[PDB]
Amino acid sequence: SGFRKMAFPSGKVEGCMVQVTCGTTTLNGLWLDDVVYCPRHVICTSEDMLNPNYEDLLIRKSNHNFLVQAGNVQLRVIGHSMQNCVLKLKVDTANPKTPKYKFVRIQPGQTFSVLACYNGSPSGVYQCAMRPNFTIKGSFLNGSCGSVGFNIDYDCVSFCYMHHMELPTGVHAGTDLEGNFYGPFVDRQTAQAAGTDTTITVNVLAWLYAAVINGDRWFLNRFTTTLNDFNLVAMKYNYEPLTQDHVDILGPLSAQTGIAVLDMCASLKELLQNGMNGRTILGSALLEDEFTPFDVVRQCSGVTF
Amino acid sequence: SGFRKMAFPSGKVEGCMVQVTCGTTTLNGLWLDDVVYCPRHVICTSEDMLNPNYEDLLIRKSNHNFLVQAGNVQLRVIGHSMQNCVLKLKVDTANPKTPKYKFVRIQPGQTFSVLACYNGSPSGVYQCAMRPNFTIKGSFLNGSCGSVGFNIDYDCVSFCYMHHMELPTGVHAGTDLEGNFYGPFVDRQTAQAAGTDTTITVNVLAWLYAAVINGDRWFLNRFTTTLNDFNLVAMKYNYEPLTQDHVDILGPLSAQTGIAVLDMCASLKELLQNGMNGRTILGSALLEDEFTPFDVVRQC
Ligand SMILES: N#Cc1cc(Cl)cc(CC(=O)Nc2cncc3ccccc23)c1
Ligand SMILES: [Cl-]
Repeated sequence: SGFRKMAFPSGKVEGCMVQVTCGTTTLNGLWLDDVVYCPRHVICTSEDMLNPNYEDLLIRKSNHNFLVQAGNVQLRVIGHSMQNCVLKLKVDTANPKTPKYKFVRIQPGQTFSVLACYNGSPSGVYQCAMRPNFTIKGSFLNGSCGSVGFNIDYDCVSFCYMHHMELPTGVHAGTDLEGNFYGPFVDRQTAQAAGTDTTITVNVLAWLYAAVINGDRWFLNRFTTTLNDFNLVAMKYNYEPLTQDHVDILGPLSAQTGIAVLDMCASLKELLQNGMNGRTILGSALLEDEFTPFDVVRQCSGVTF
Repeated sequence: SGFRKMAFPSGKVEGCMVQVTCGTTTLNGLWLDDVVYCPRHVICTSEDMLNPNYEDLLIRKSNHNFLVQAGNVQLRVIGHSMQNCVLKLKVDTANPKTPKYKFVRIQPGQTFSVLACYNGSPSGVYQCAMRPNFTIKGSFLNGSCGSVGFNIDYDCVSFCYMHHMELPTGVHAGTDLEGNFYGPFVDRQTAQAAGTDTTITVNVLAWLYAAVINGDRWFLNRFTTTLNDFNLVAMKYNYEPLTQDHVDILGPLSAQTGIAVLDMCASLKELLQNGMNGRTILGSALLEDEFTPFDVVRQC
């Protein structure tokens, strides 16, 4: 029993965090094999960031301009290239702590753990989801750039996010490990705003199944709905459209609890139109959308890494 | 910006998790130097849990009765002793991944990260607080016994909790790393119930200061209160009595935001009276009590 926002054990990722310094800027890097990956804006000054020409700023740099530190050991940079918004520093030493890894690009609604770092030193781990507006509601201070997001699948660390910036609303923007930003964001000091956010419907339903598994059933009702009628209601409440793929992915949870996906949709429909009425679900007065159906199954089954 | 329930990086603790097997029972152990620490109920069977005699059950065991598995390597047990409710298995190999550590006993209201494990394999990490009723609202399934709670401060891992049991309400009970249970609990199948839980007042106040640091002030009011009047109102909402020690600990946050501790207490009193009226504080519709004043200063 118990339901917590649980992150993957960060250990395999901690052994990859390094500190990258270019001039006066100090951020984090991810050391995998003989390459250190970090945001390309590490080469920018505050004046350069206003209108950066990264090929021009990078051509002016040499290997010894990049100070890389793995704990208390300085790594020597022997090459440097740029792939989209990520700077790839070739180093002379291969990271002996390199885990089995893959670079994956996640879709909005997908969750991941973030290992927040400052000066190549991990300070905390938390779980979060890629919002439908492509931002993450993270917890980041200055120096956190280069901190990464990941999932652990068996023994393989799938790196899915690298932190680059904070938007004026306090939400965060970053890229996959190939340097492609999530969302309509650019790495420059300019007017960028997150779009209007929506609630991840499939995740709220998954969390409602986790509440039923934990003995919270007050919200269940005798009613069912059609997938189209639910989506007309969901669109009204800024909820993401629930697709047939979402209904299929919720199948194991539906079979485990005996509550059909469209039966759970009618509970959500009533919660949206009437509220919780002073009640909580899993100790929460809001409908939680940062647990995917797989997170619910993994946490309510006991999968280890 | 942003405020999240953040756990400590679990890496230093992951390198200590081992699997301990005694007969048919399999739970987790914490391998530090040449000692593996695990709940003493690993030696218990079916007709044992009701009224076990651990000295009697342990005297019947030998070193080779304990199978310890660190990853895919079986560790050889060369000694075994009991310290309160923890079984201490002396092993022939010192853990090369042993971090700088200390065993600390925490007080209710204090927070820590839990590295949930099954079969000596870490599956997840989460943050939580020692409730005023000495239980933890964890997320634990069968086989999680021996999973530990910890804090990391200045490269040192302070081990503060070892999971022992789940109470009938779904909350969890465990011990410090010296085997002393938190609360009036025992490692027996006897009728054990958690006492009435209360909200950690000092933590709600700390979280209200974190909201002011992140730019939220909607809940503040022109009022102040006396410490005694606040406690008379707090008791009516099942809130822990706020002590002068709590008021002192909130001093740095009070000075940073410019909001006196008893002024923030007046906002809490009002928030308890009115609720949030459709608003949220740090993305939450409830008053959060699992962030200590120290966590707020650390994260903000
Ligand atoms: N009688 C008795 C007795 C006494 C002790 Cl000290 C421990 C246990 C096992 C026990 O409750 N551990 C488990 C730990 N955490 C979550 C659990 C969720 C389902 C099932 C078991 C869980 C039973
Ligand atoms: Cl009220």
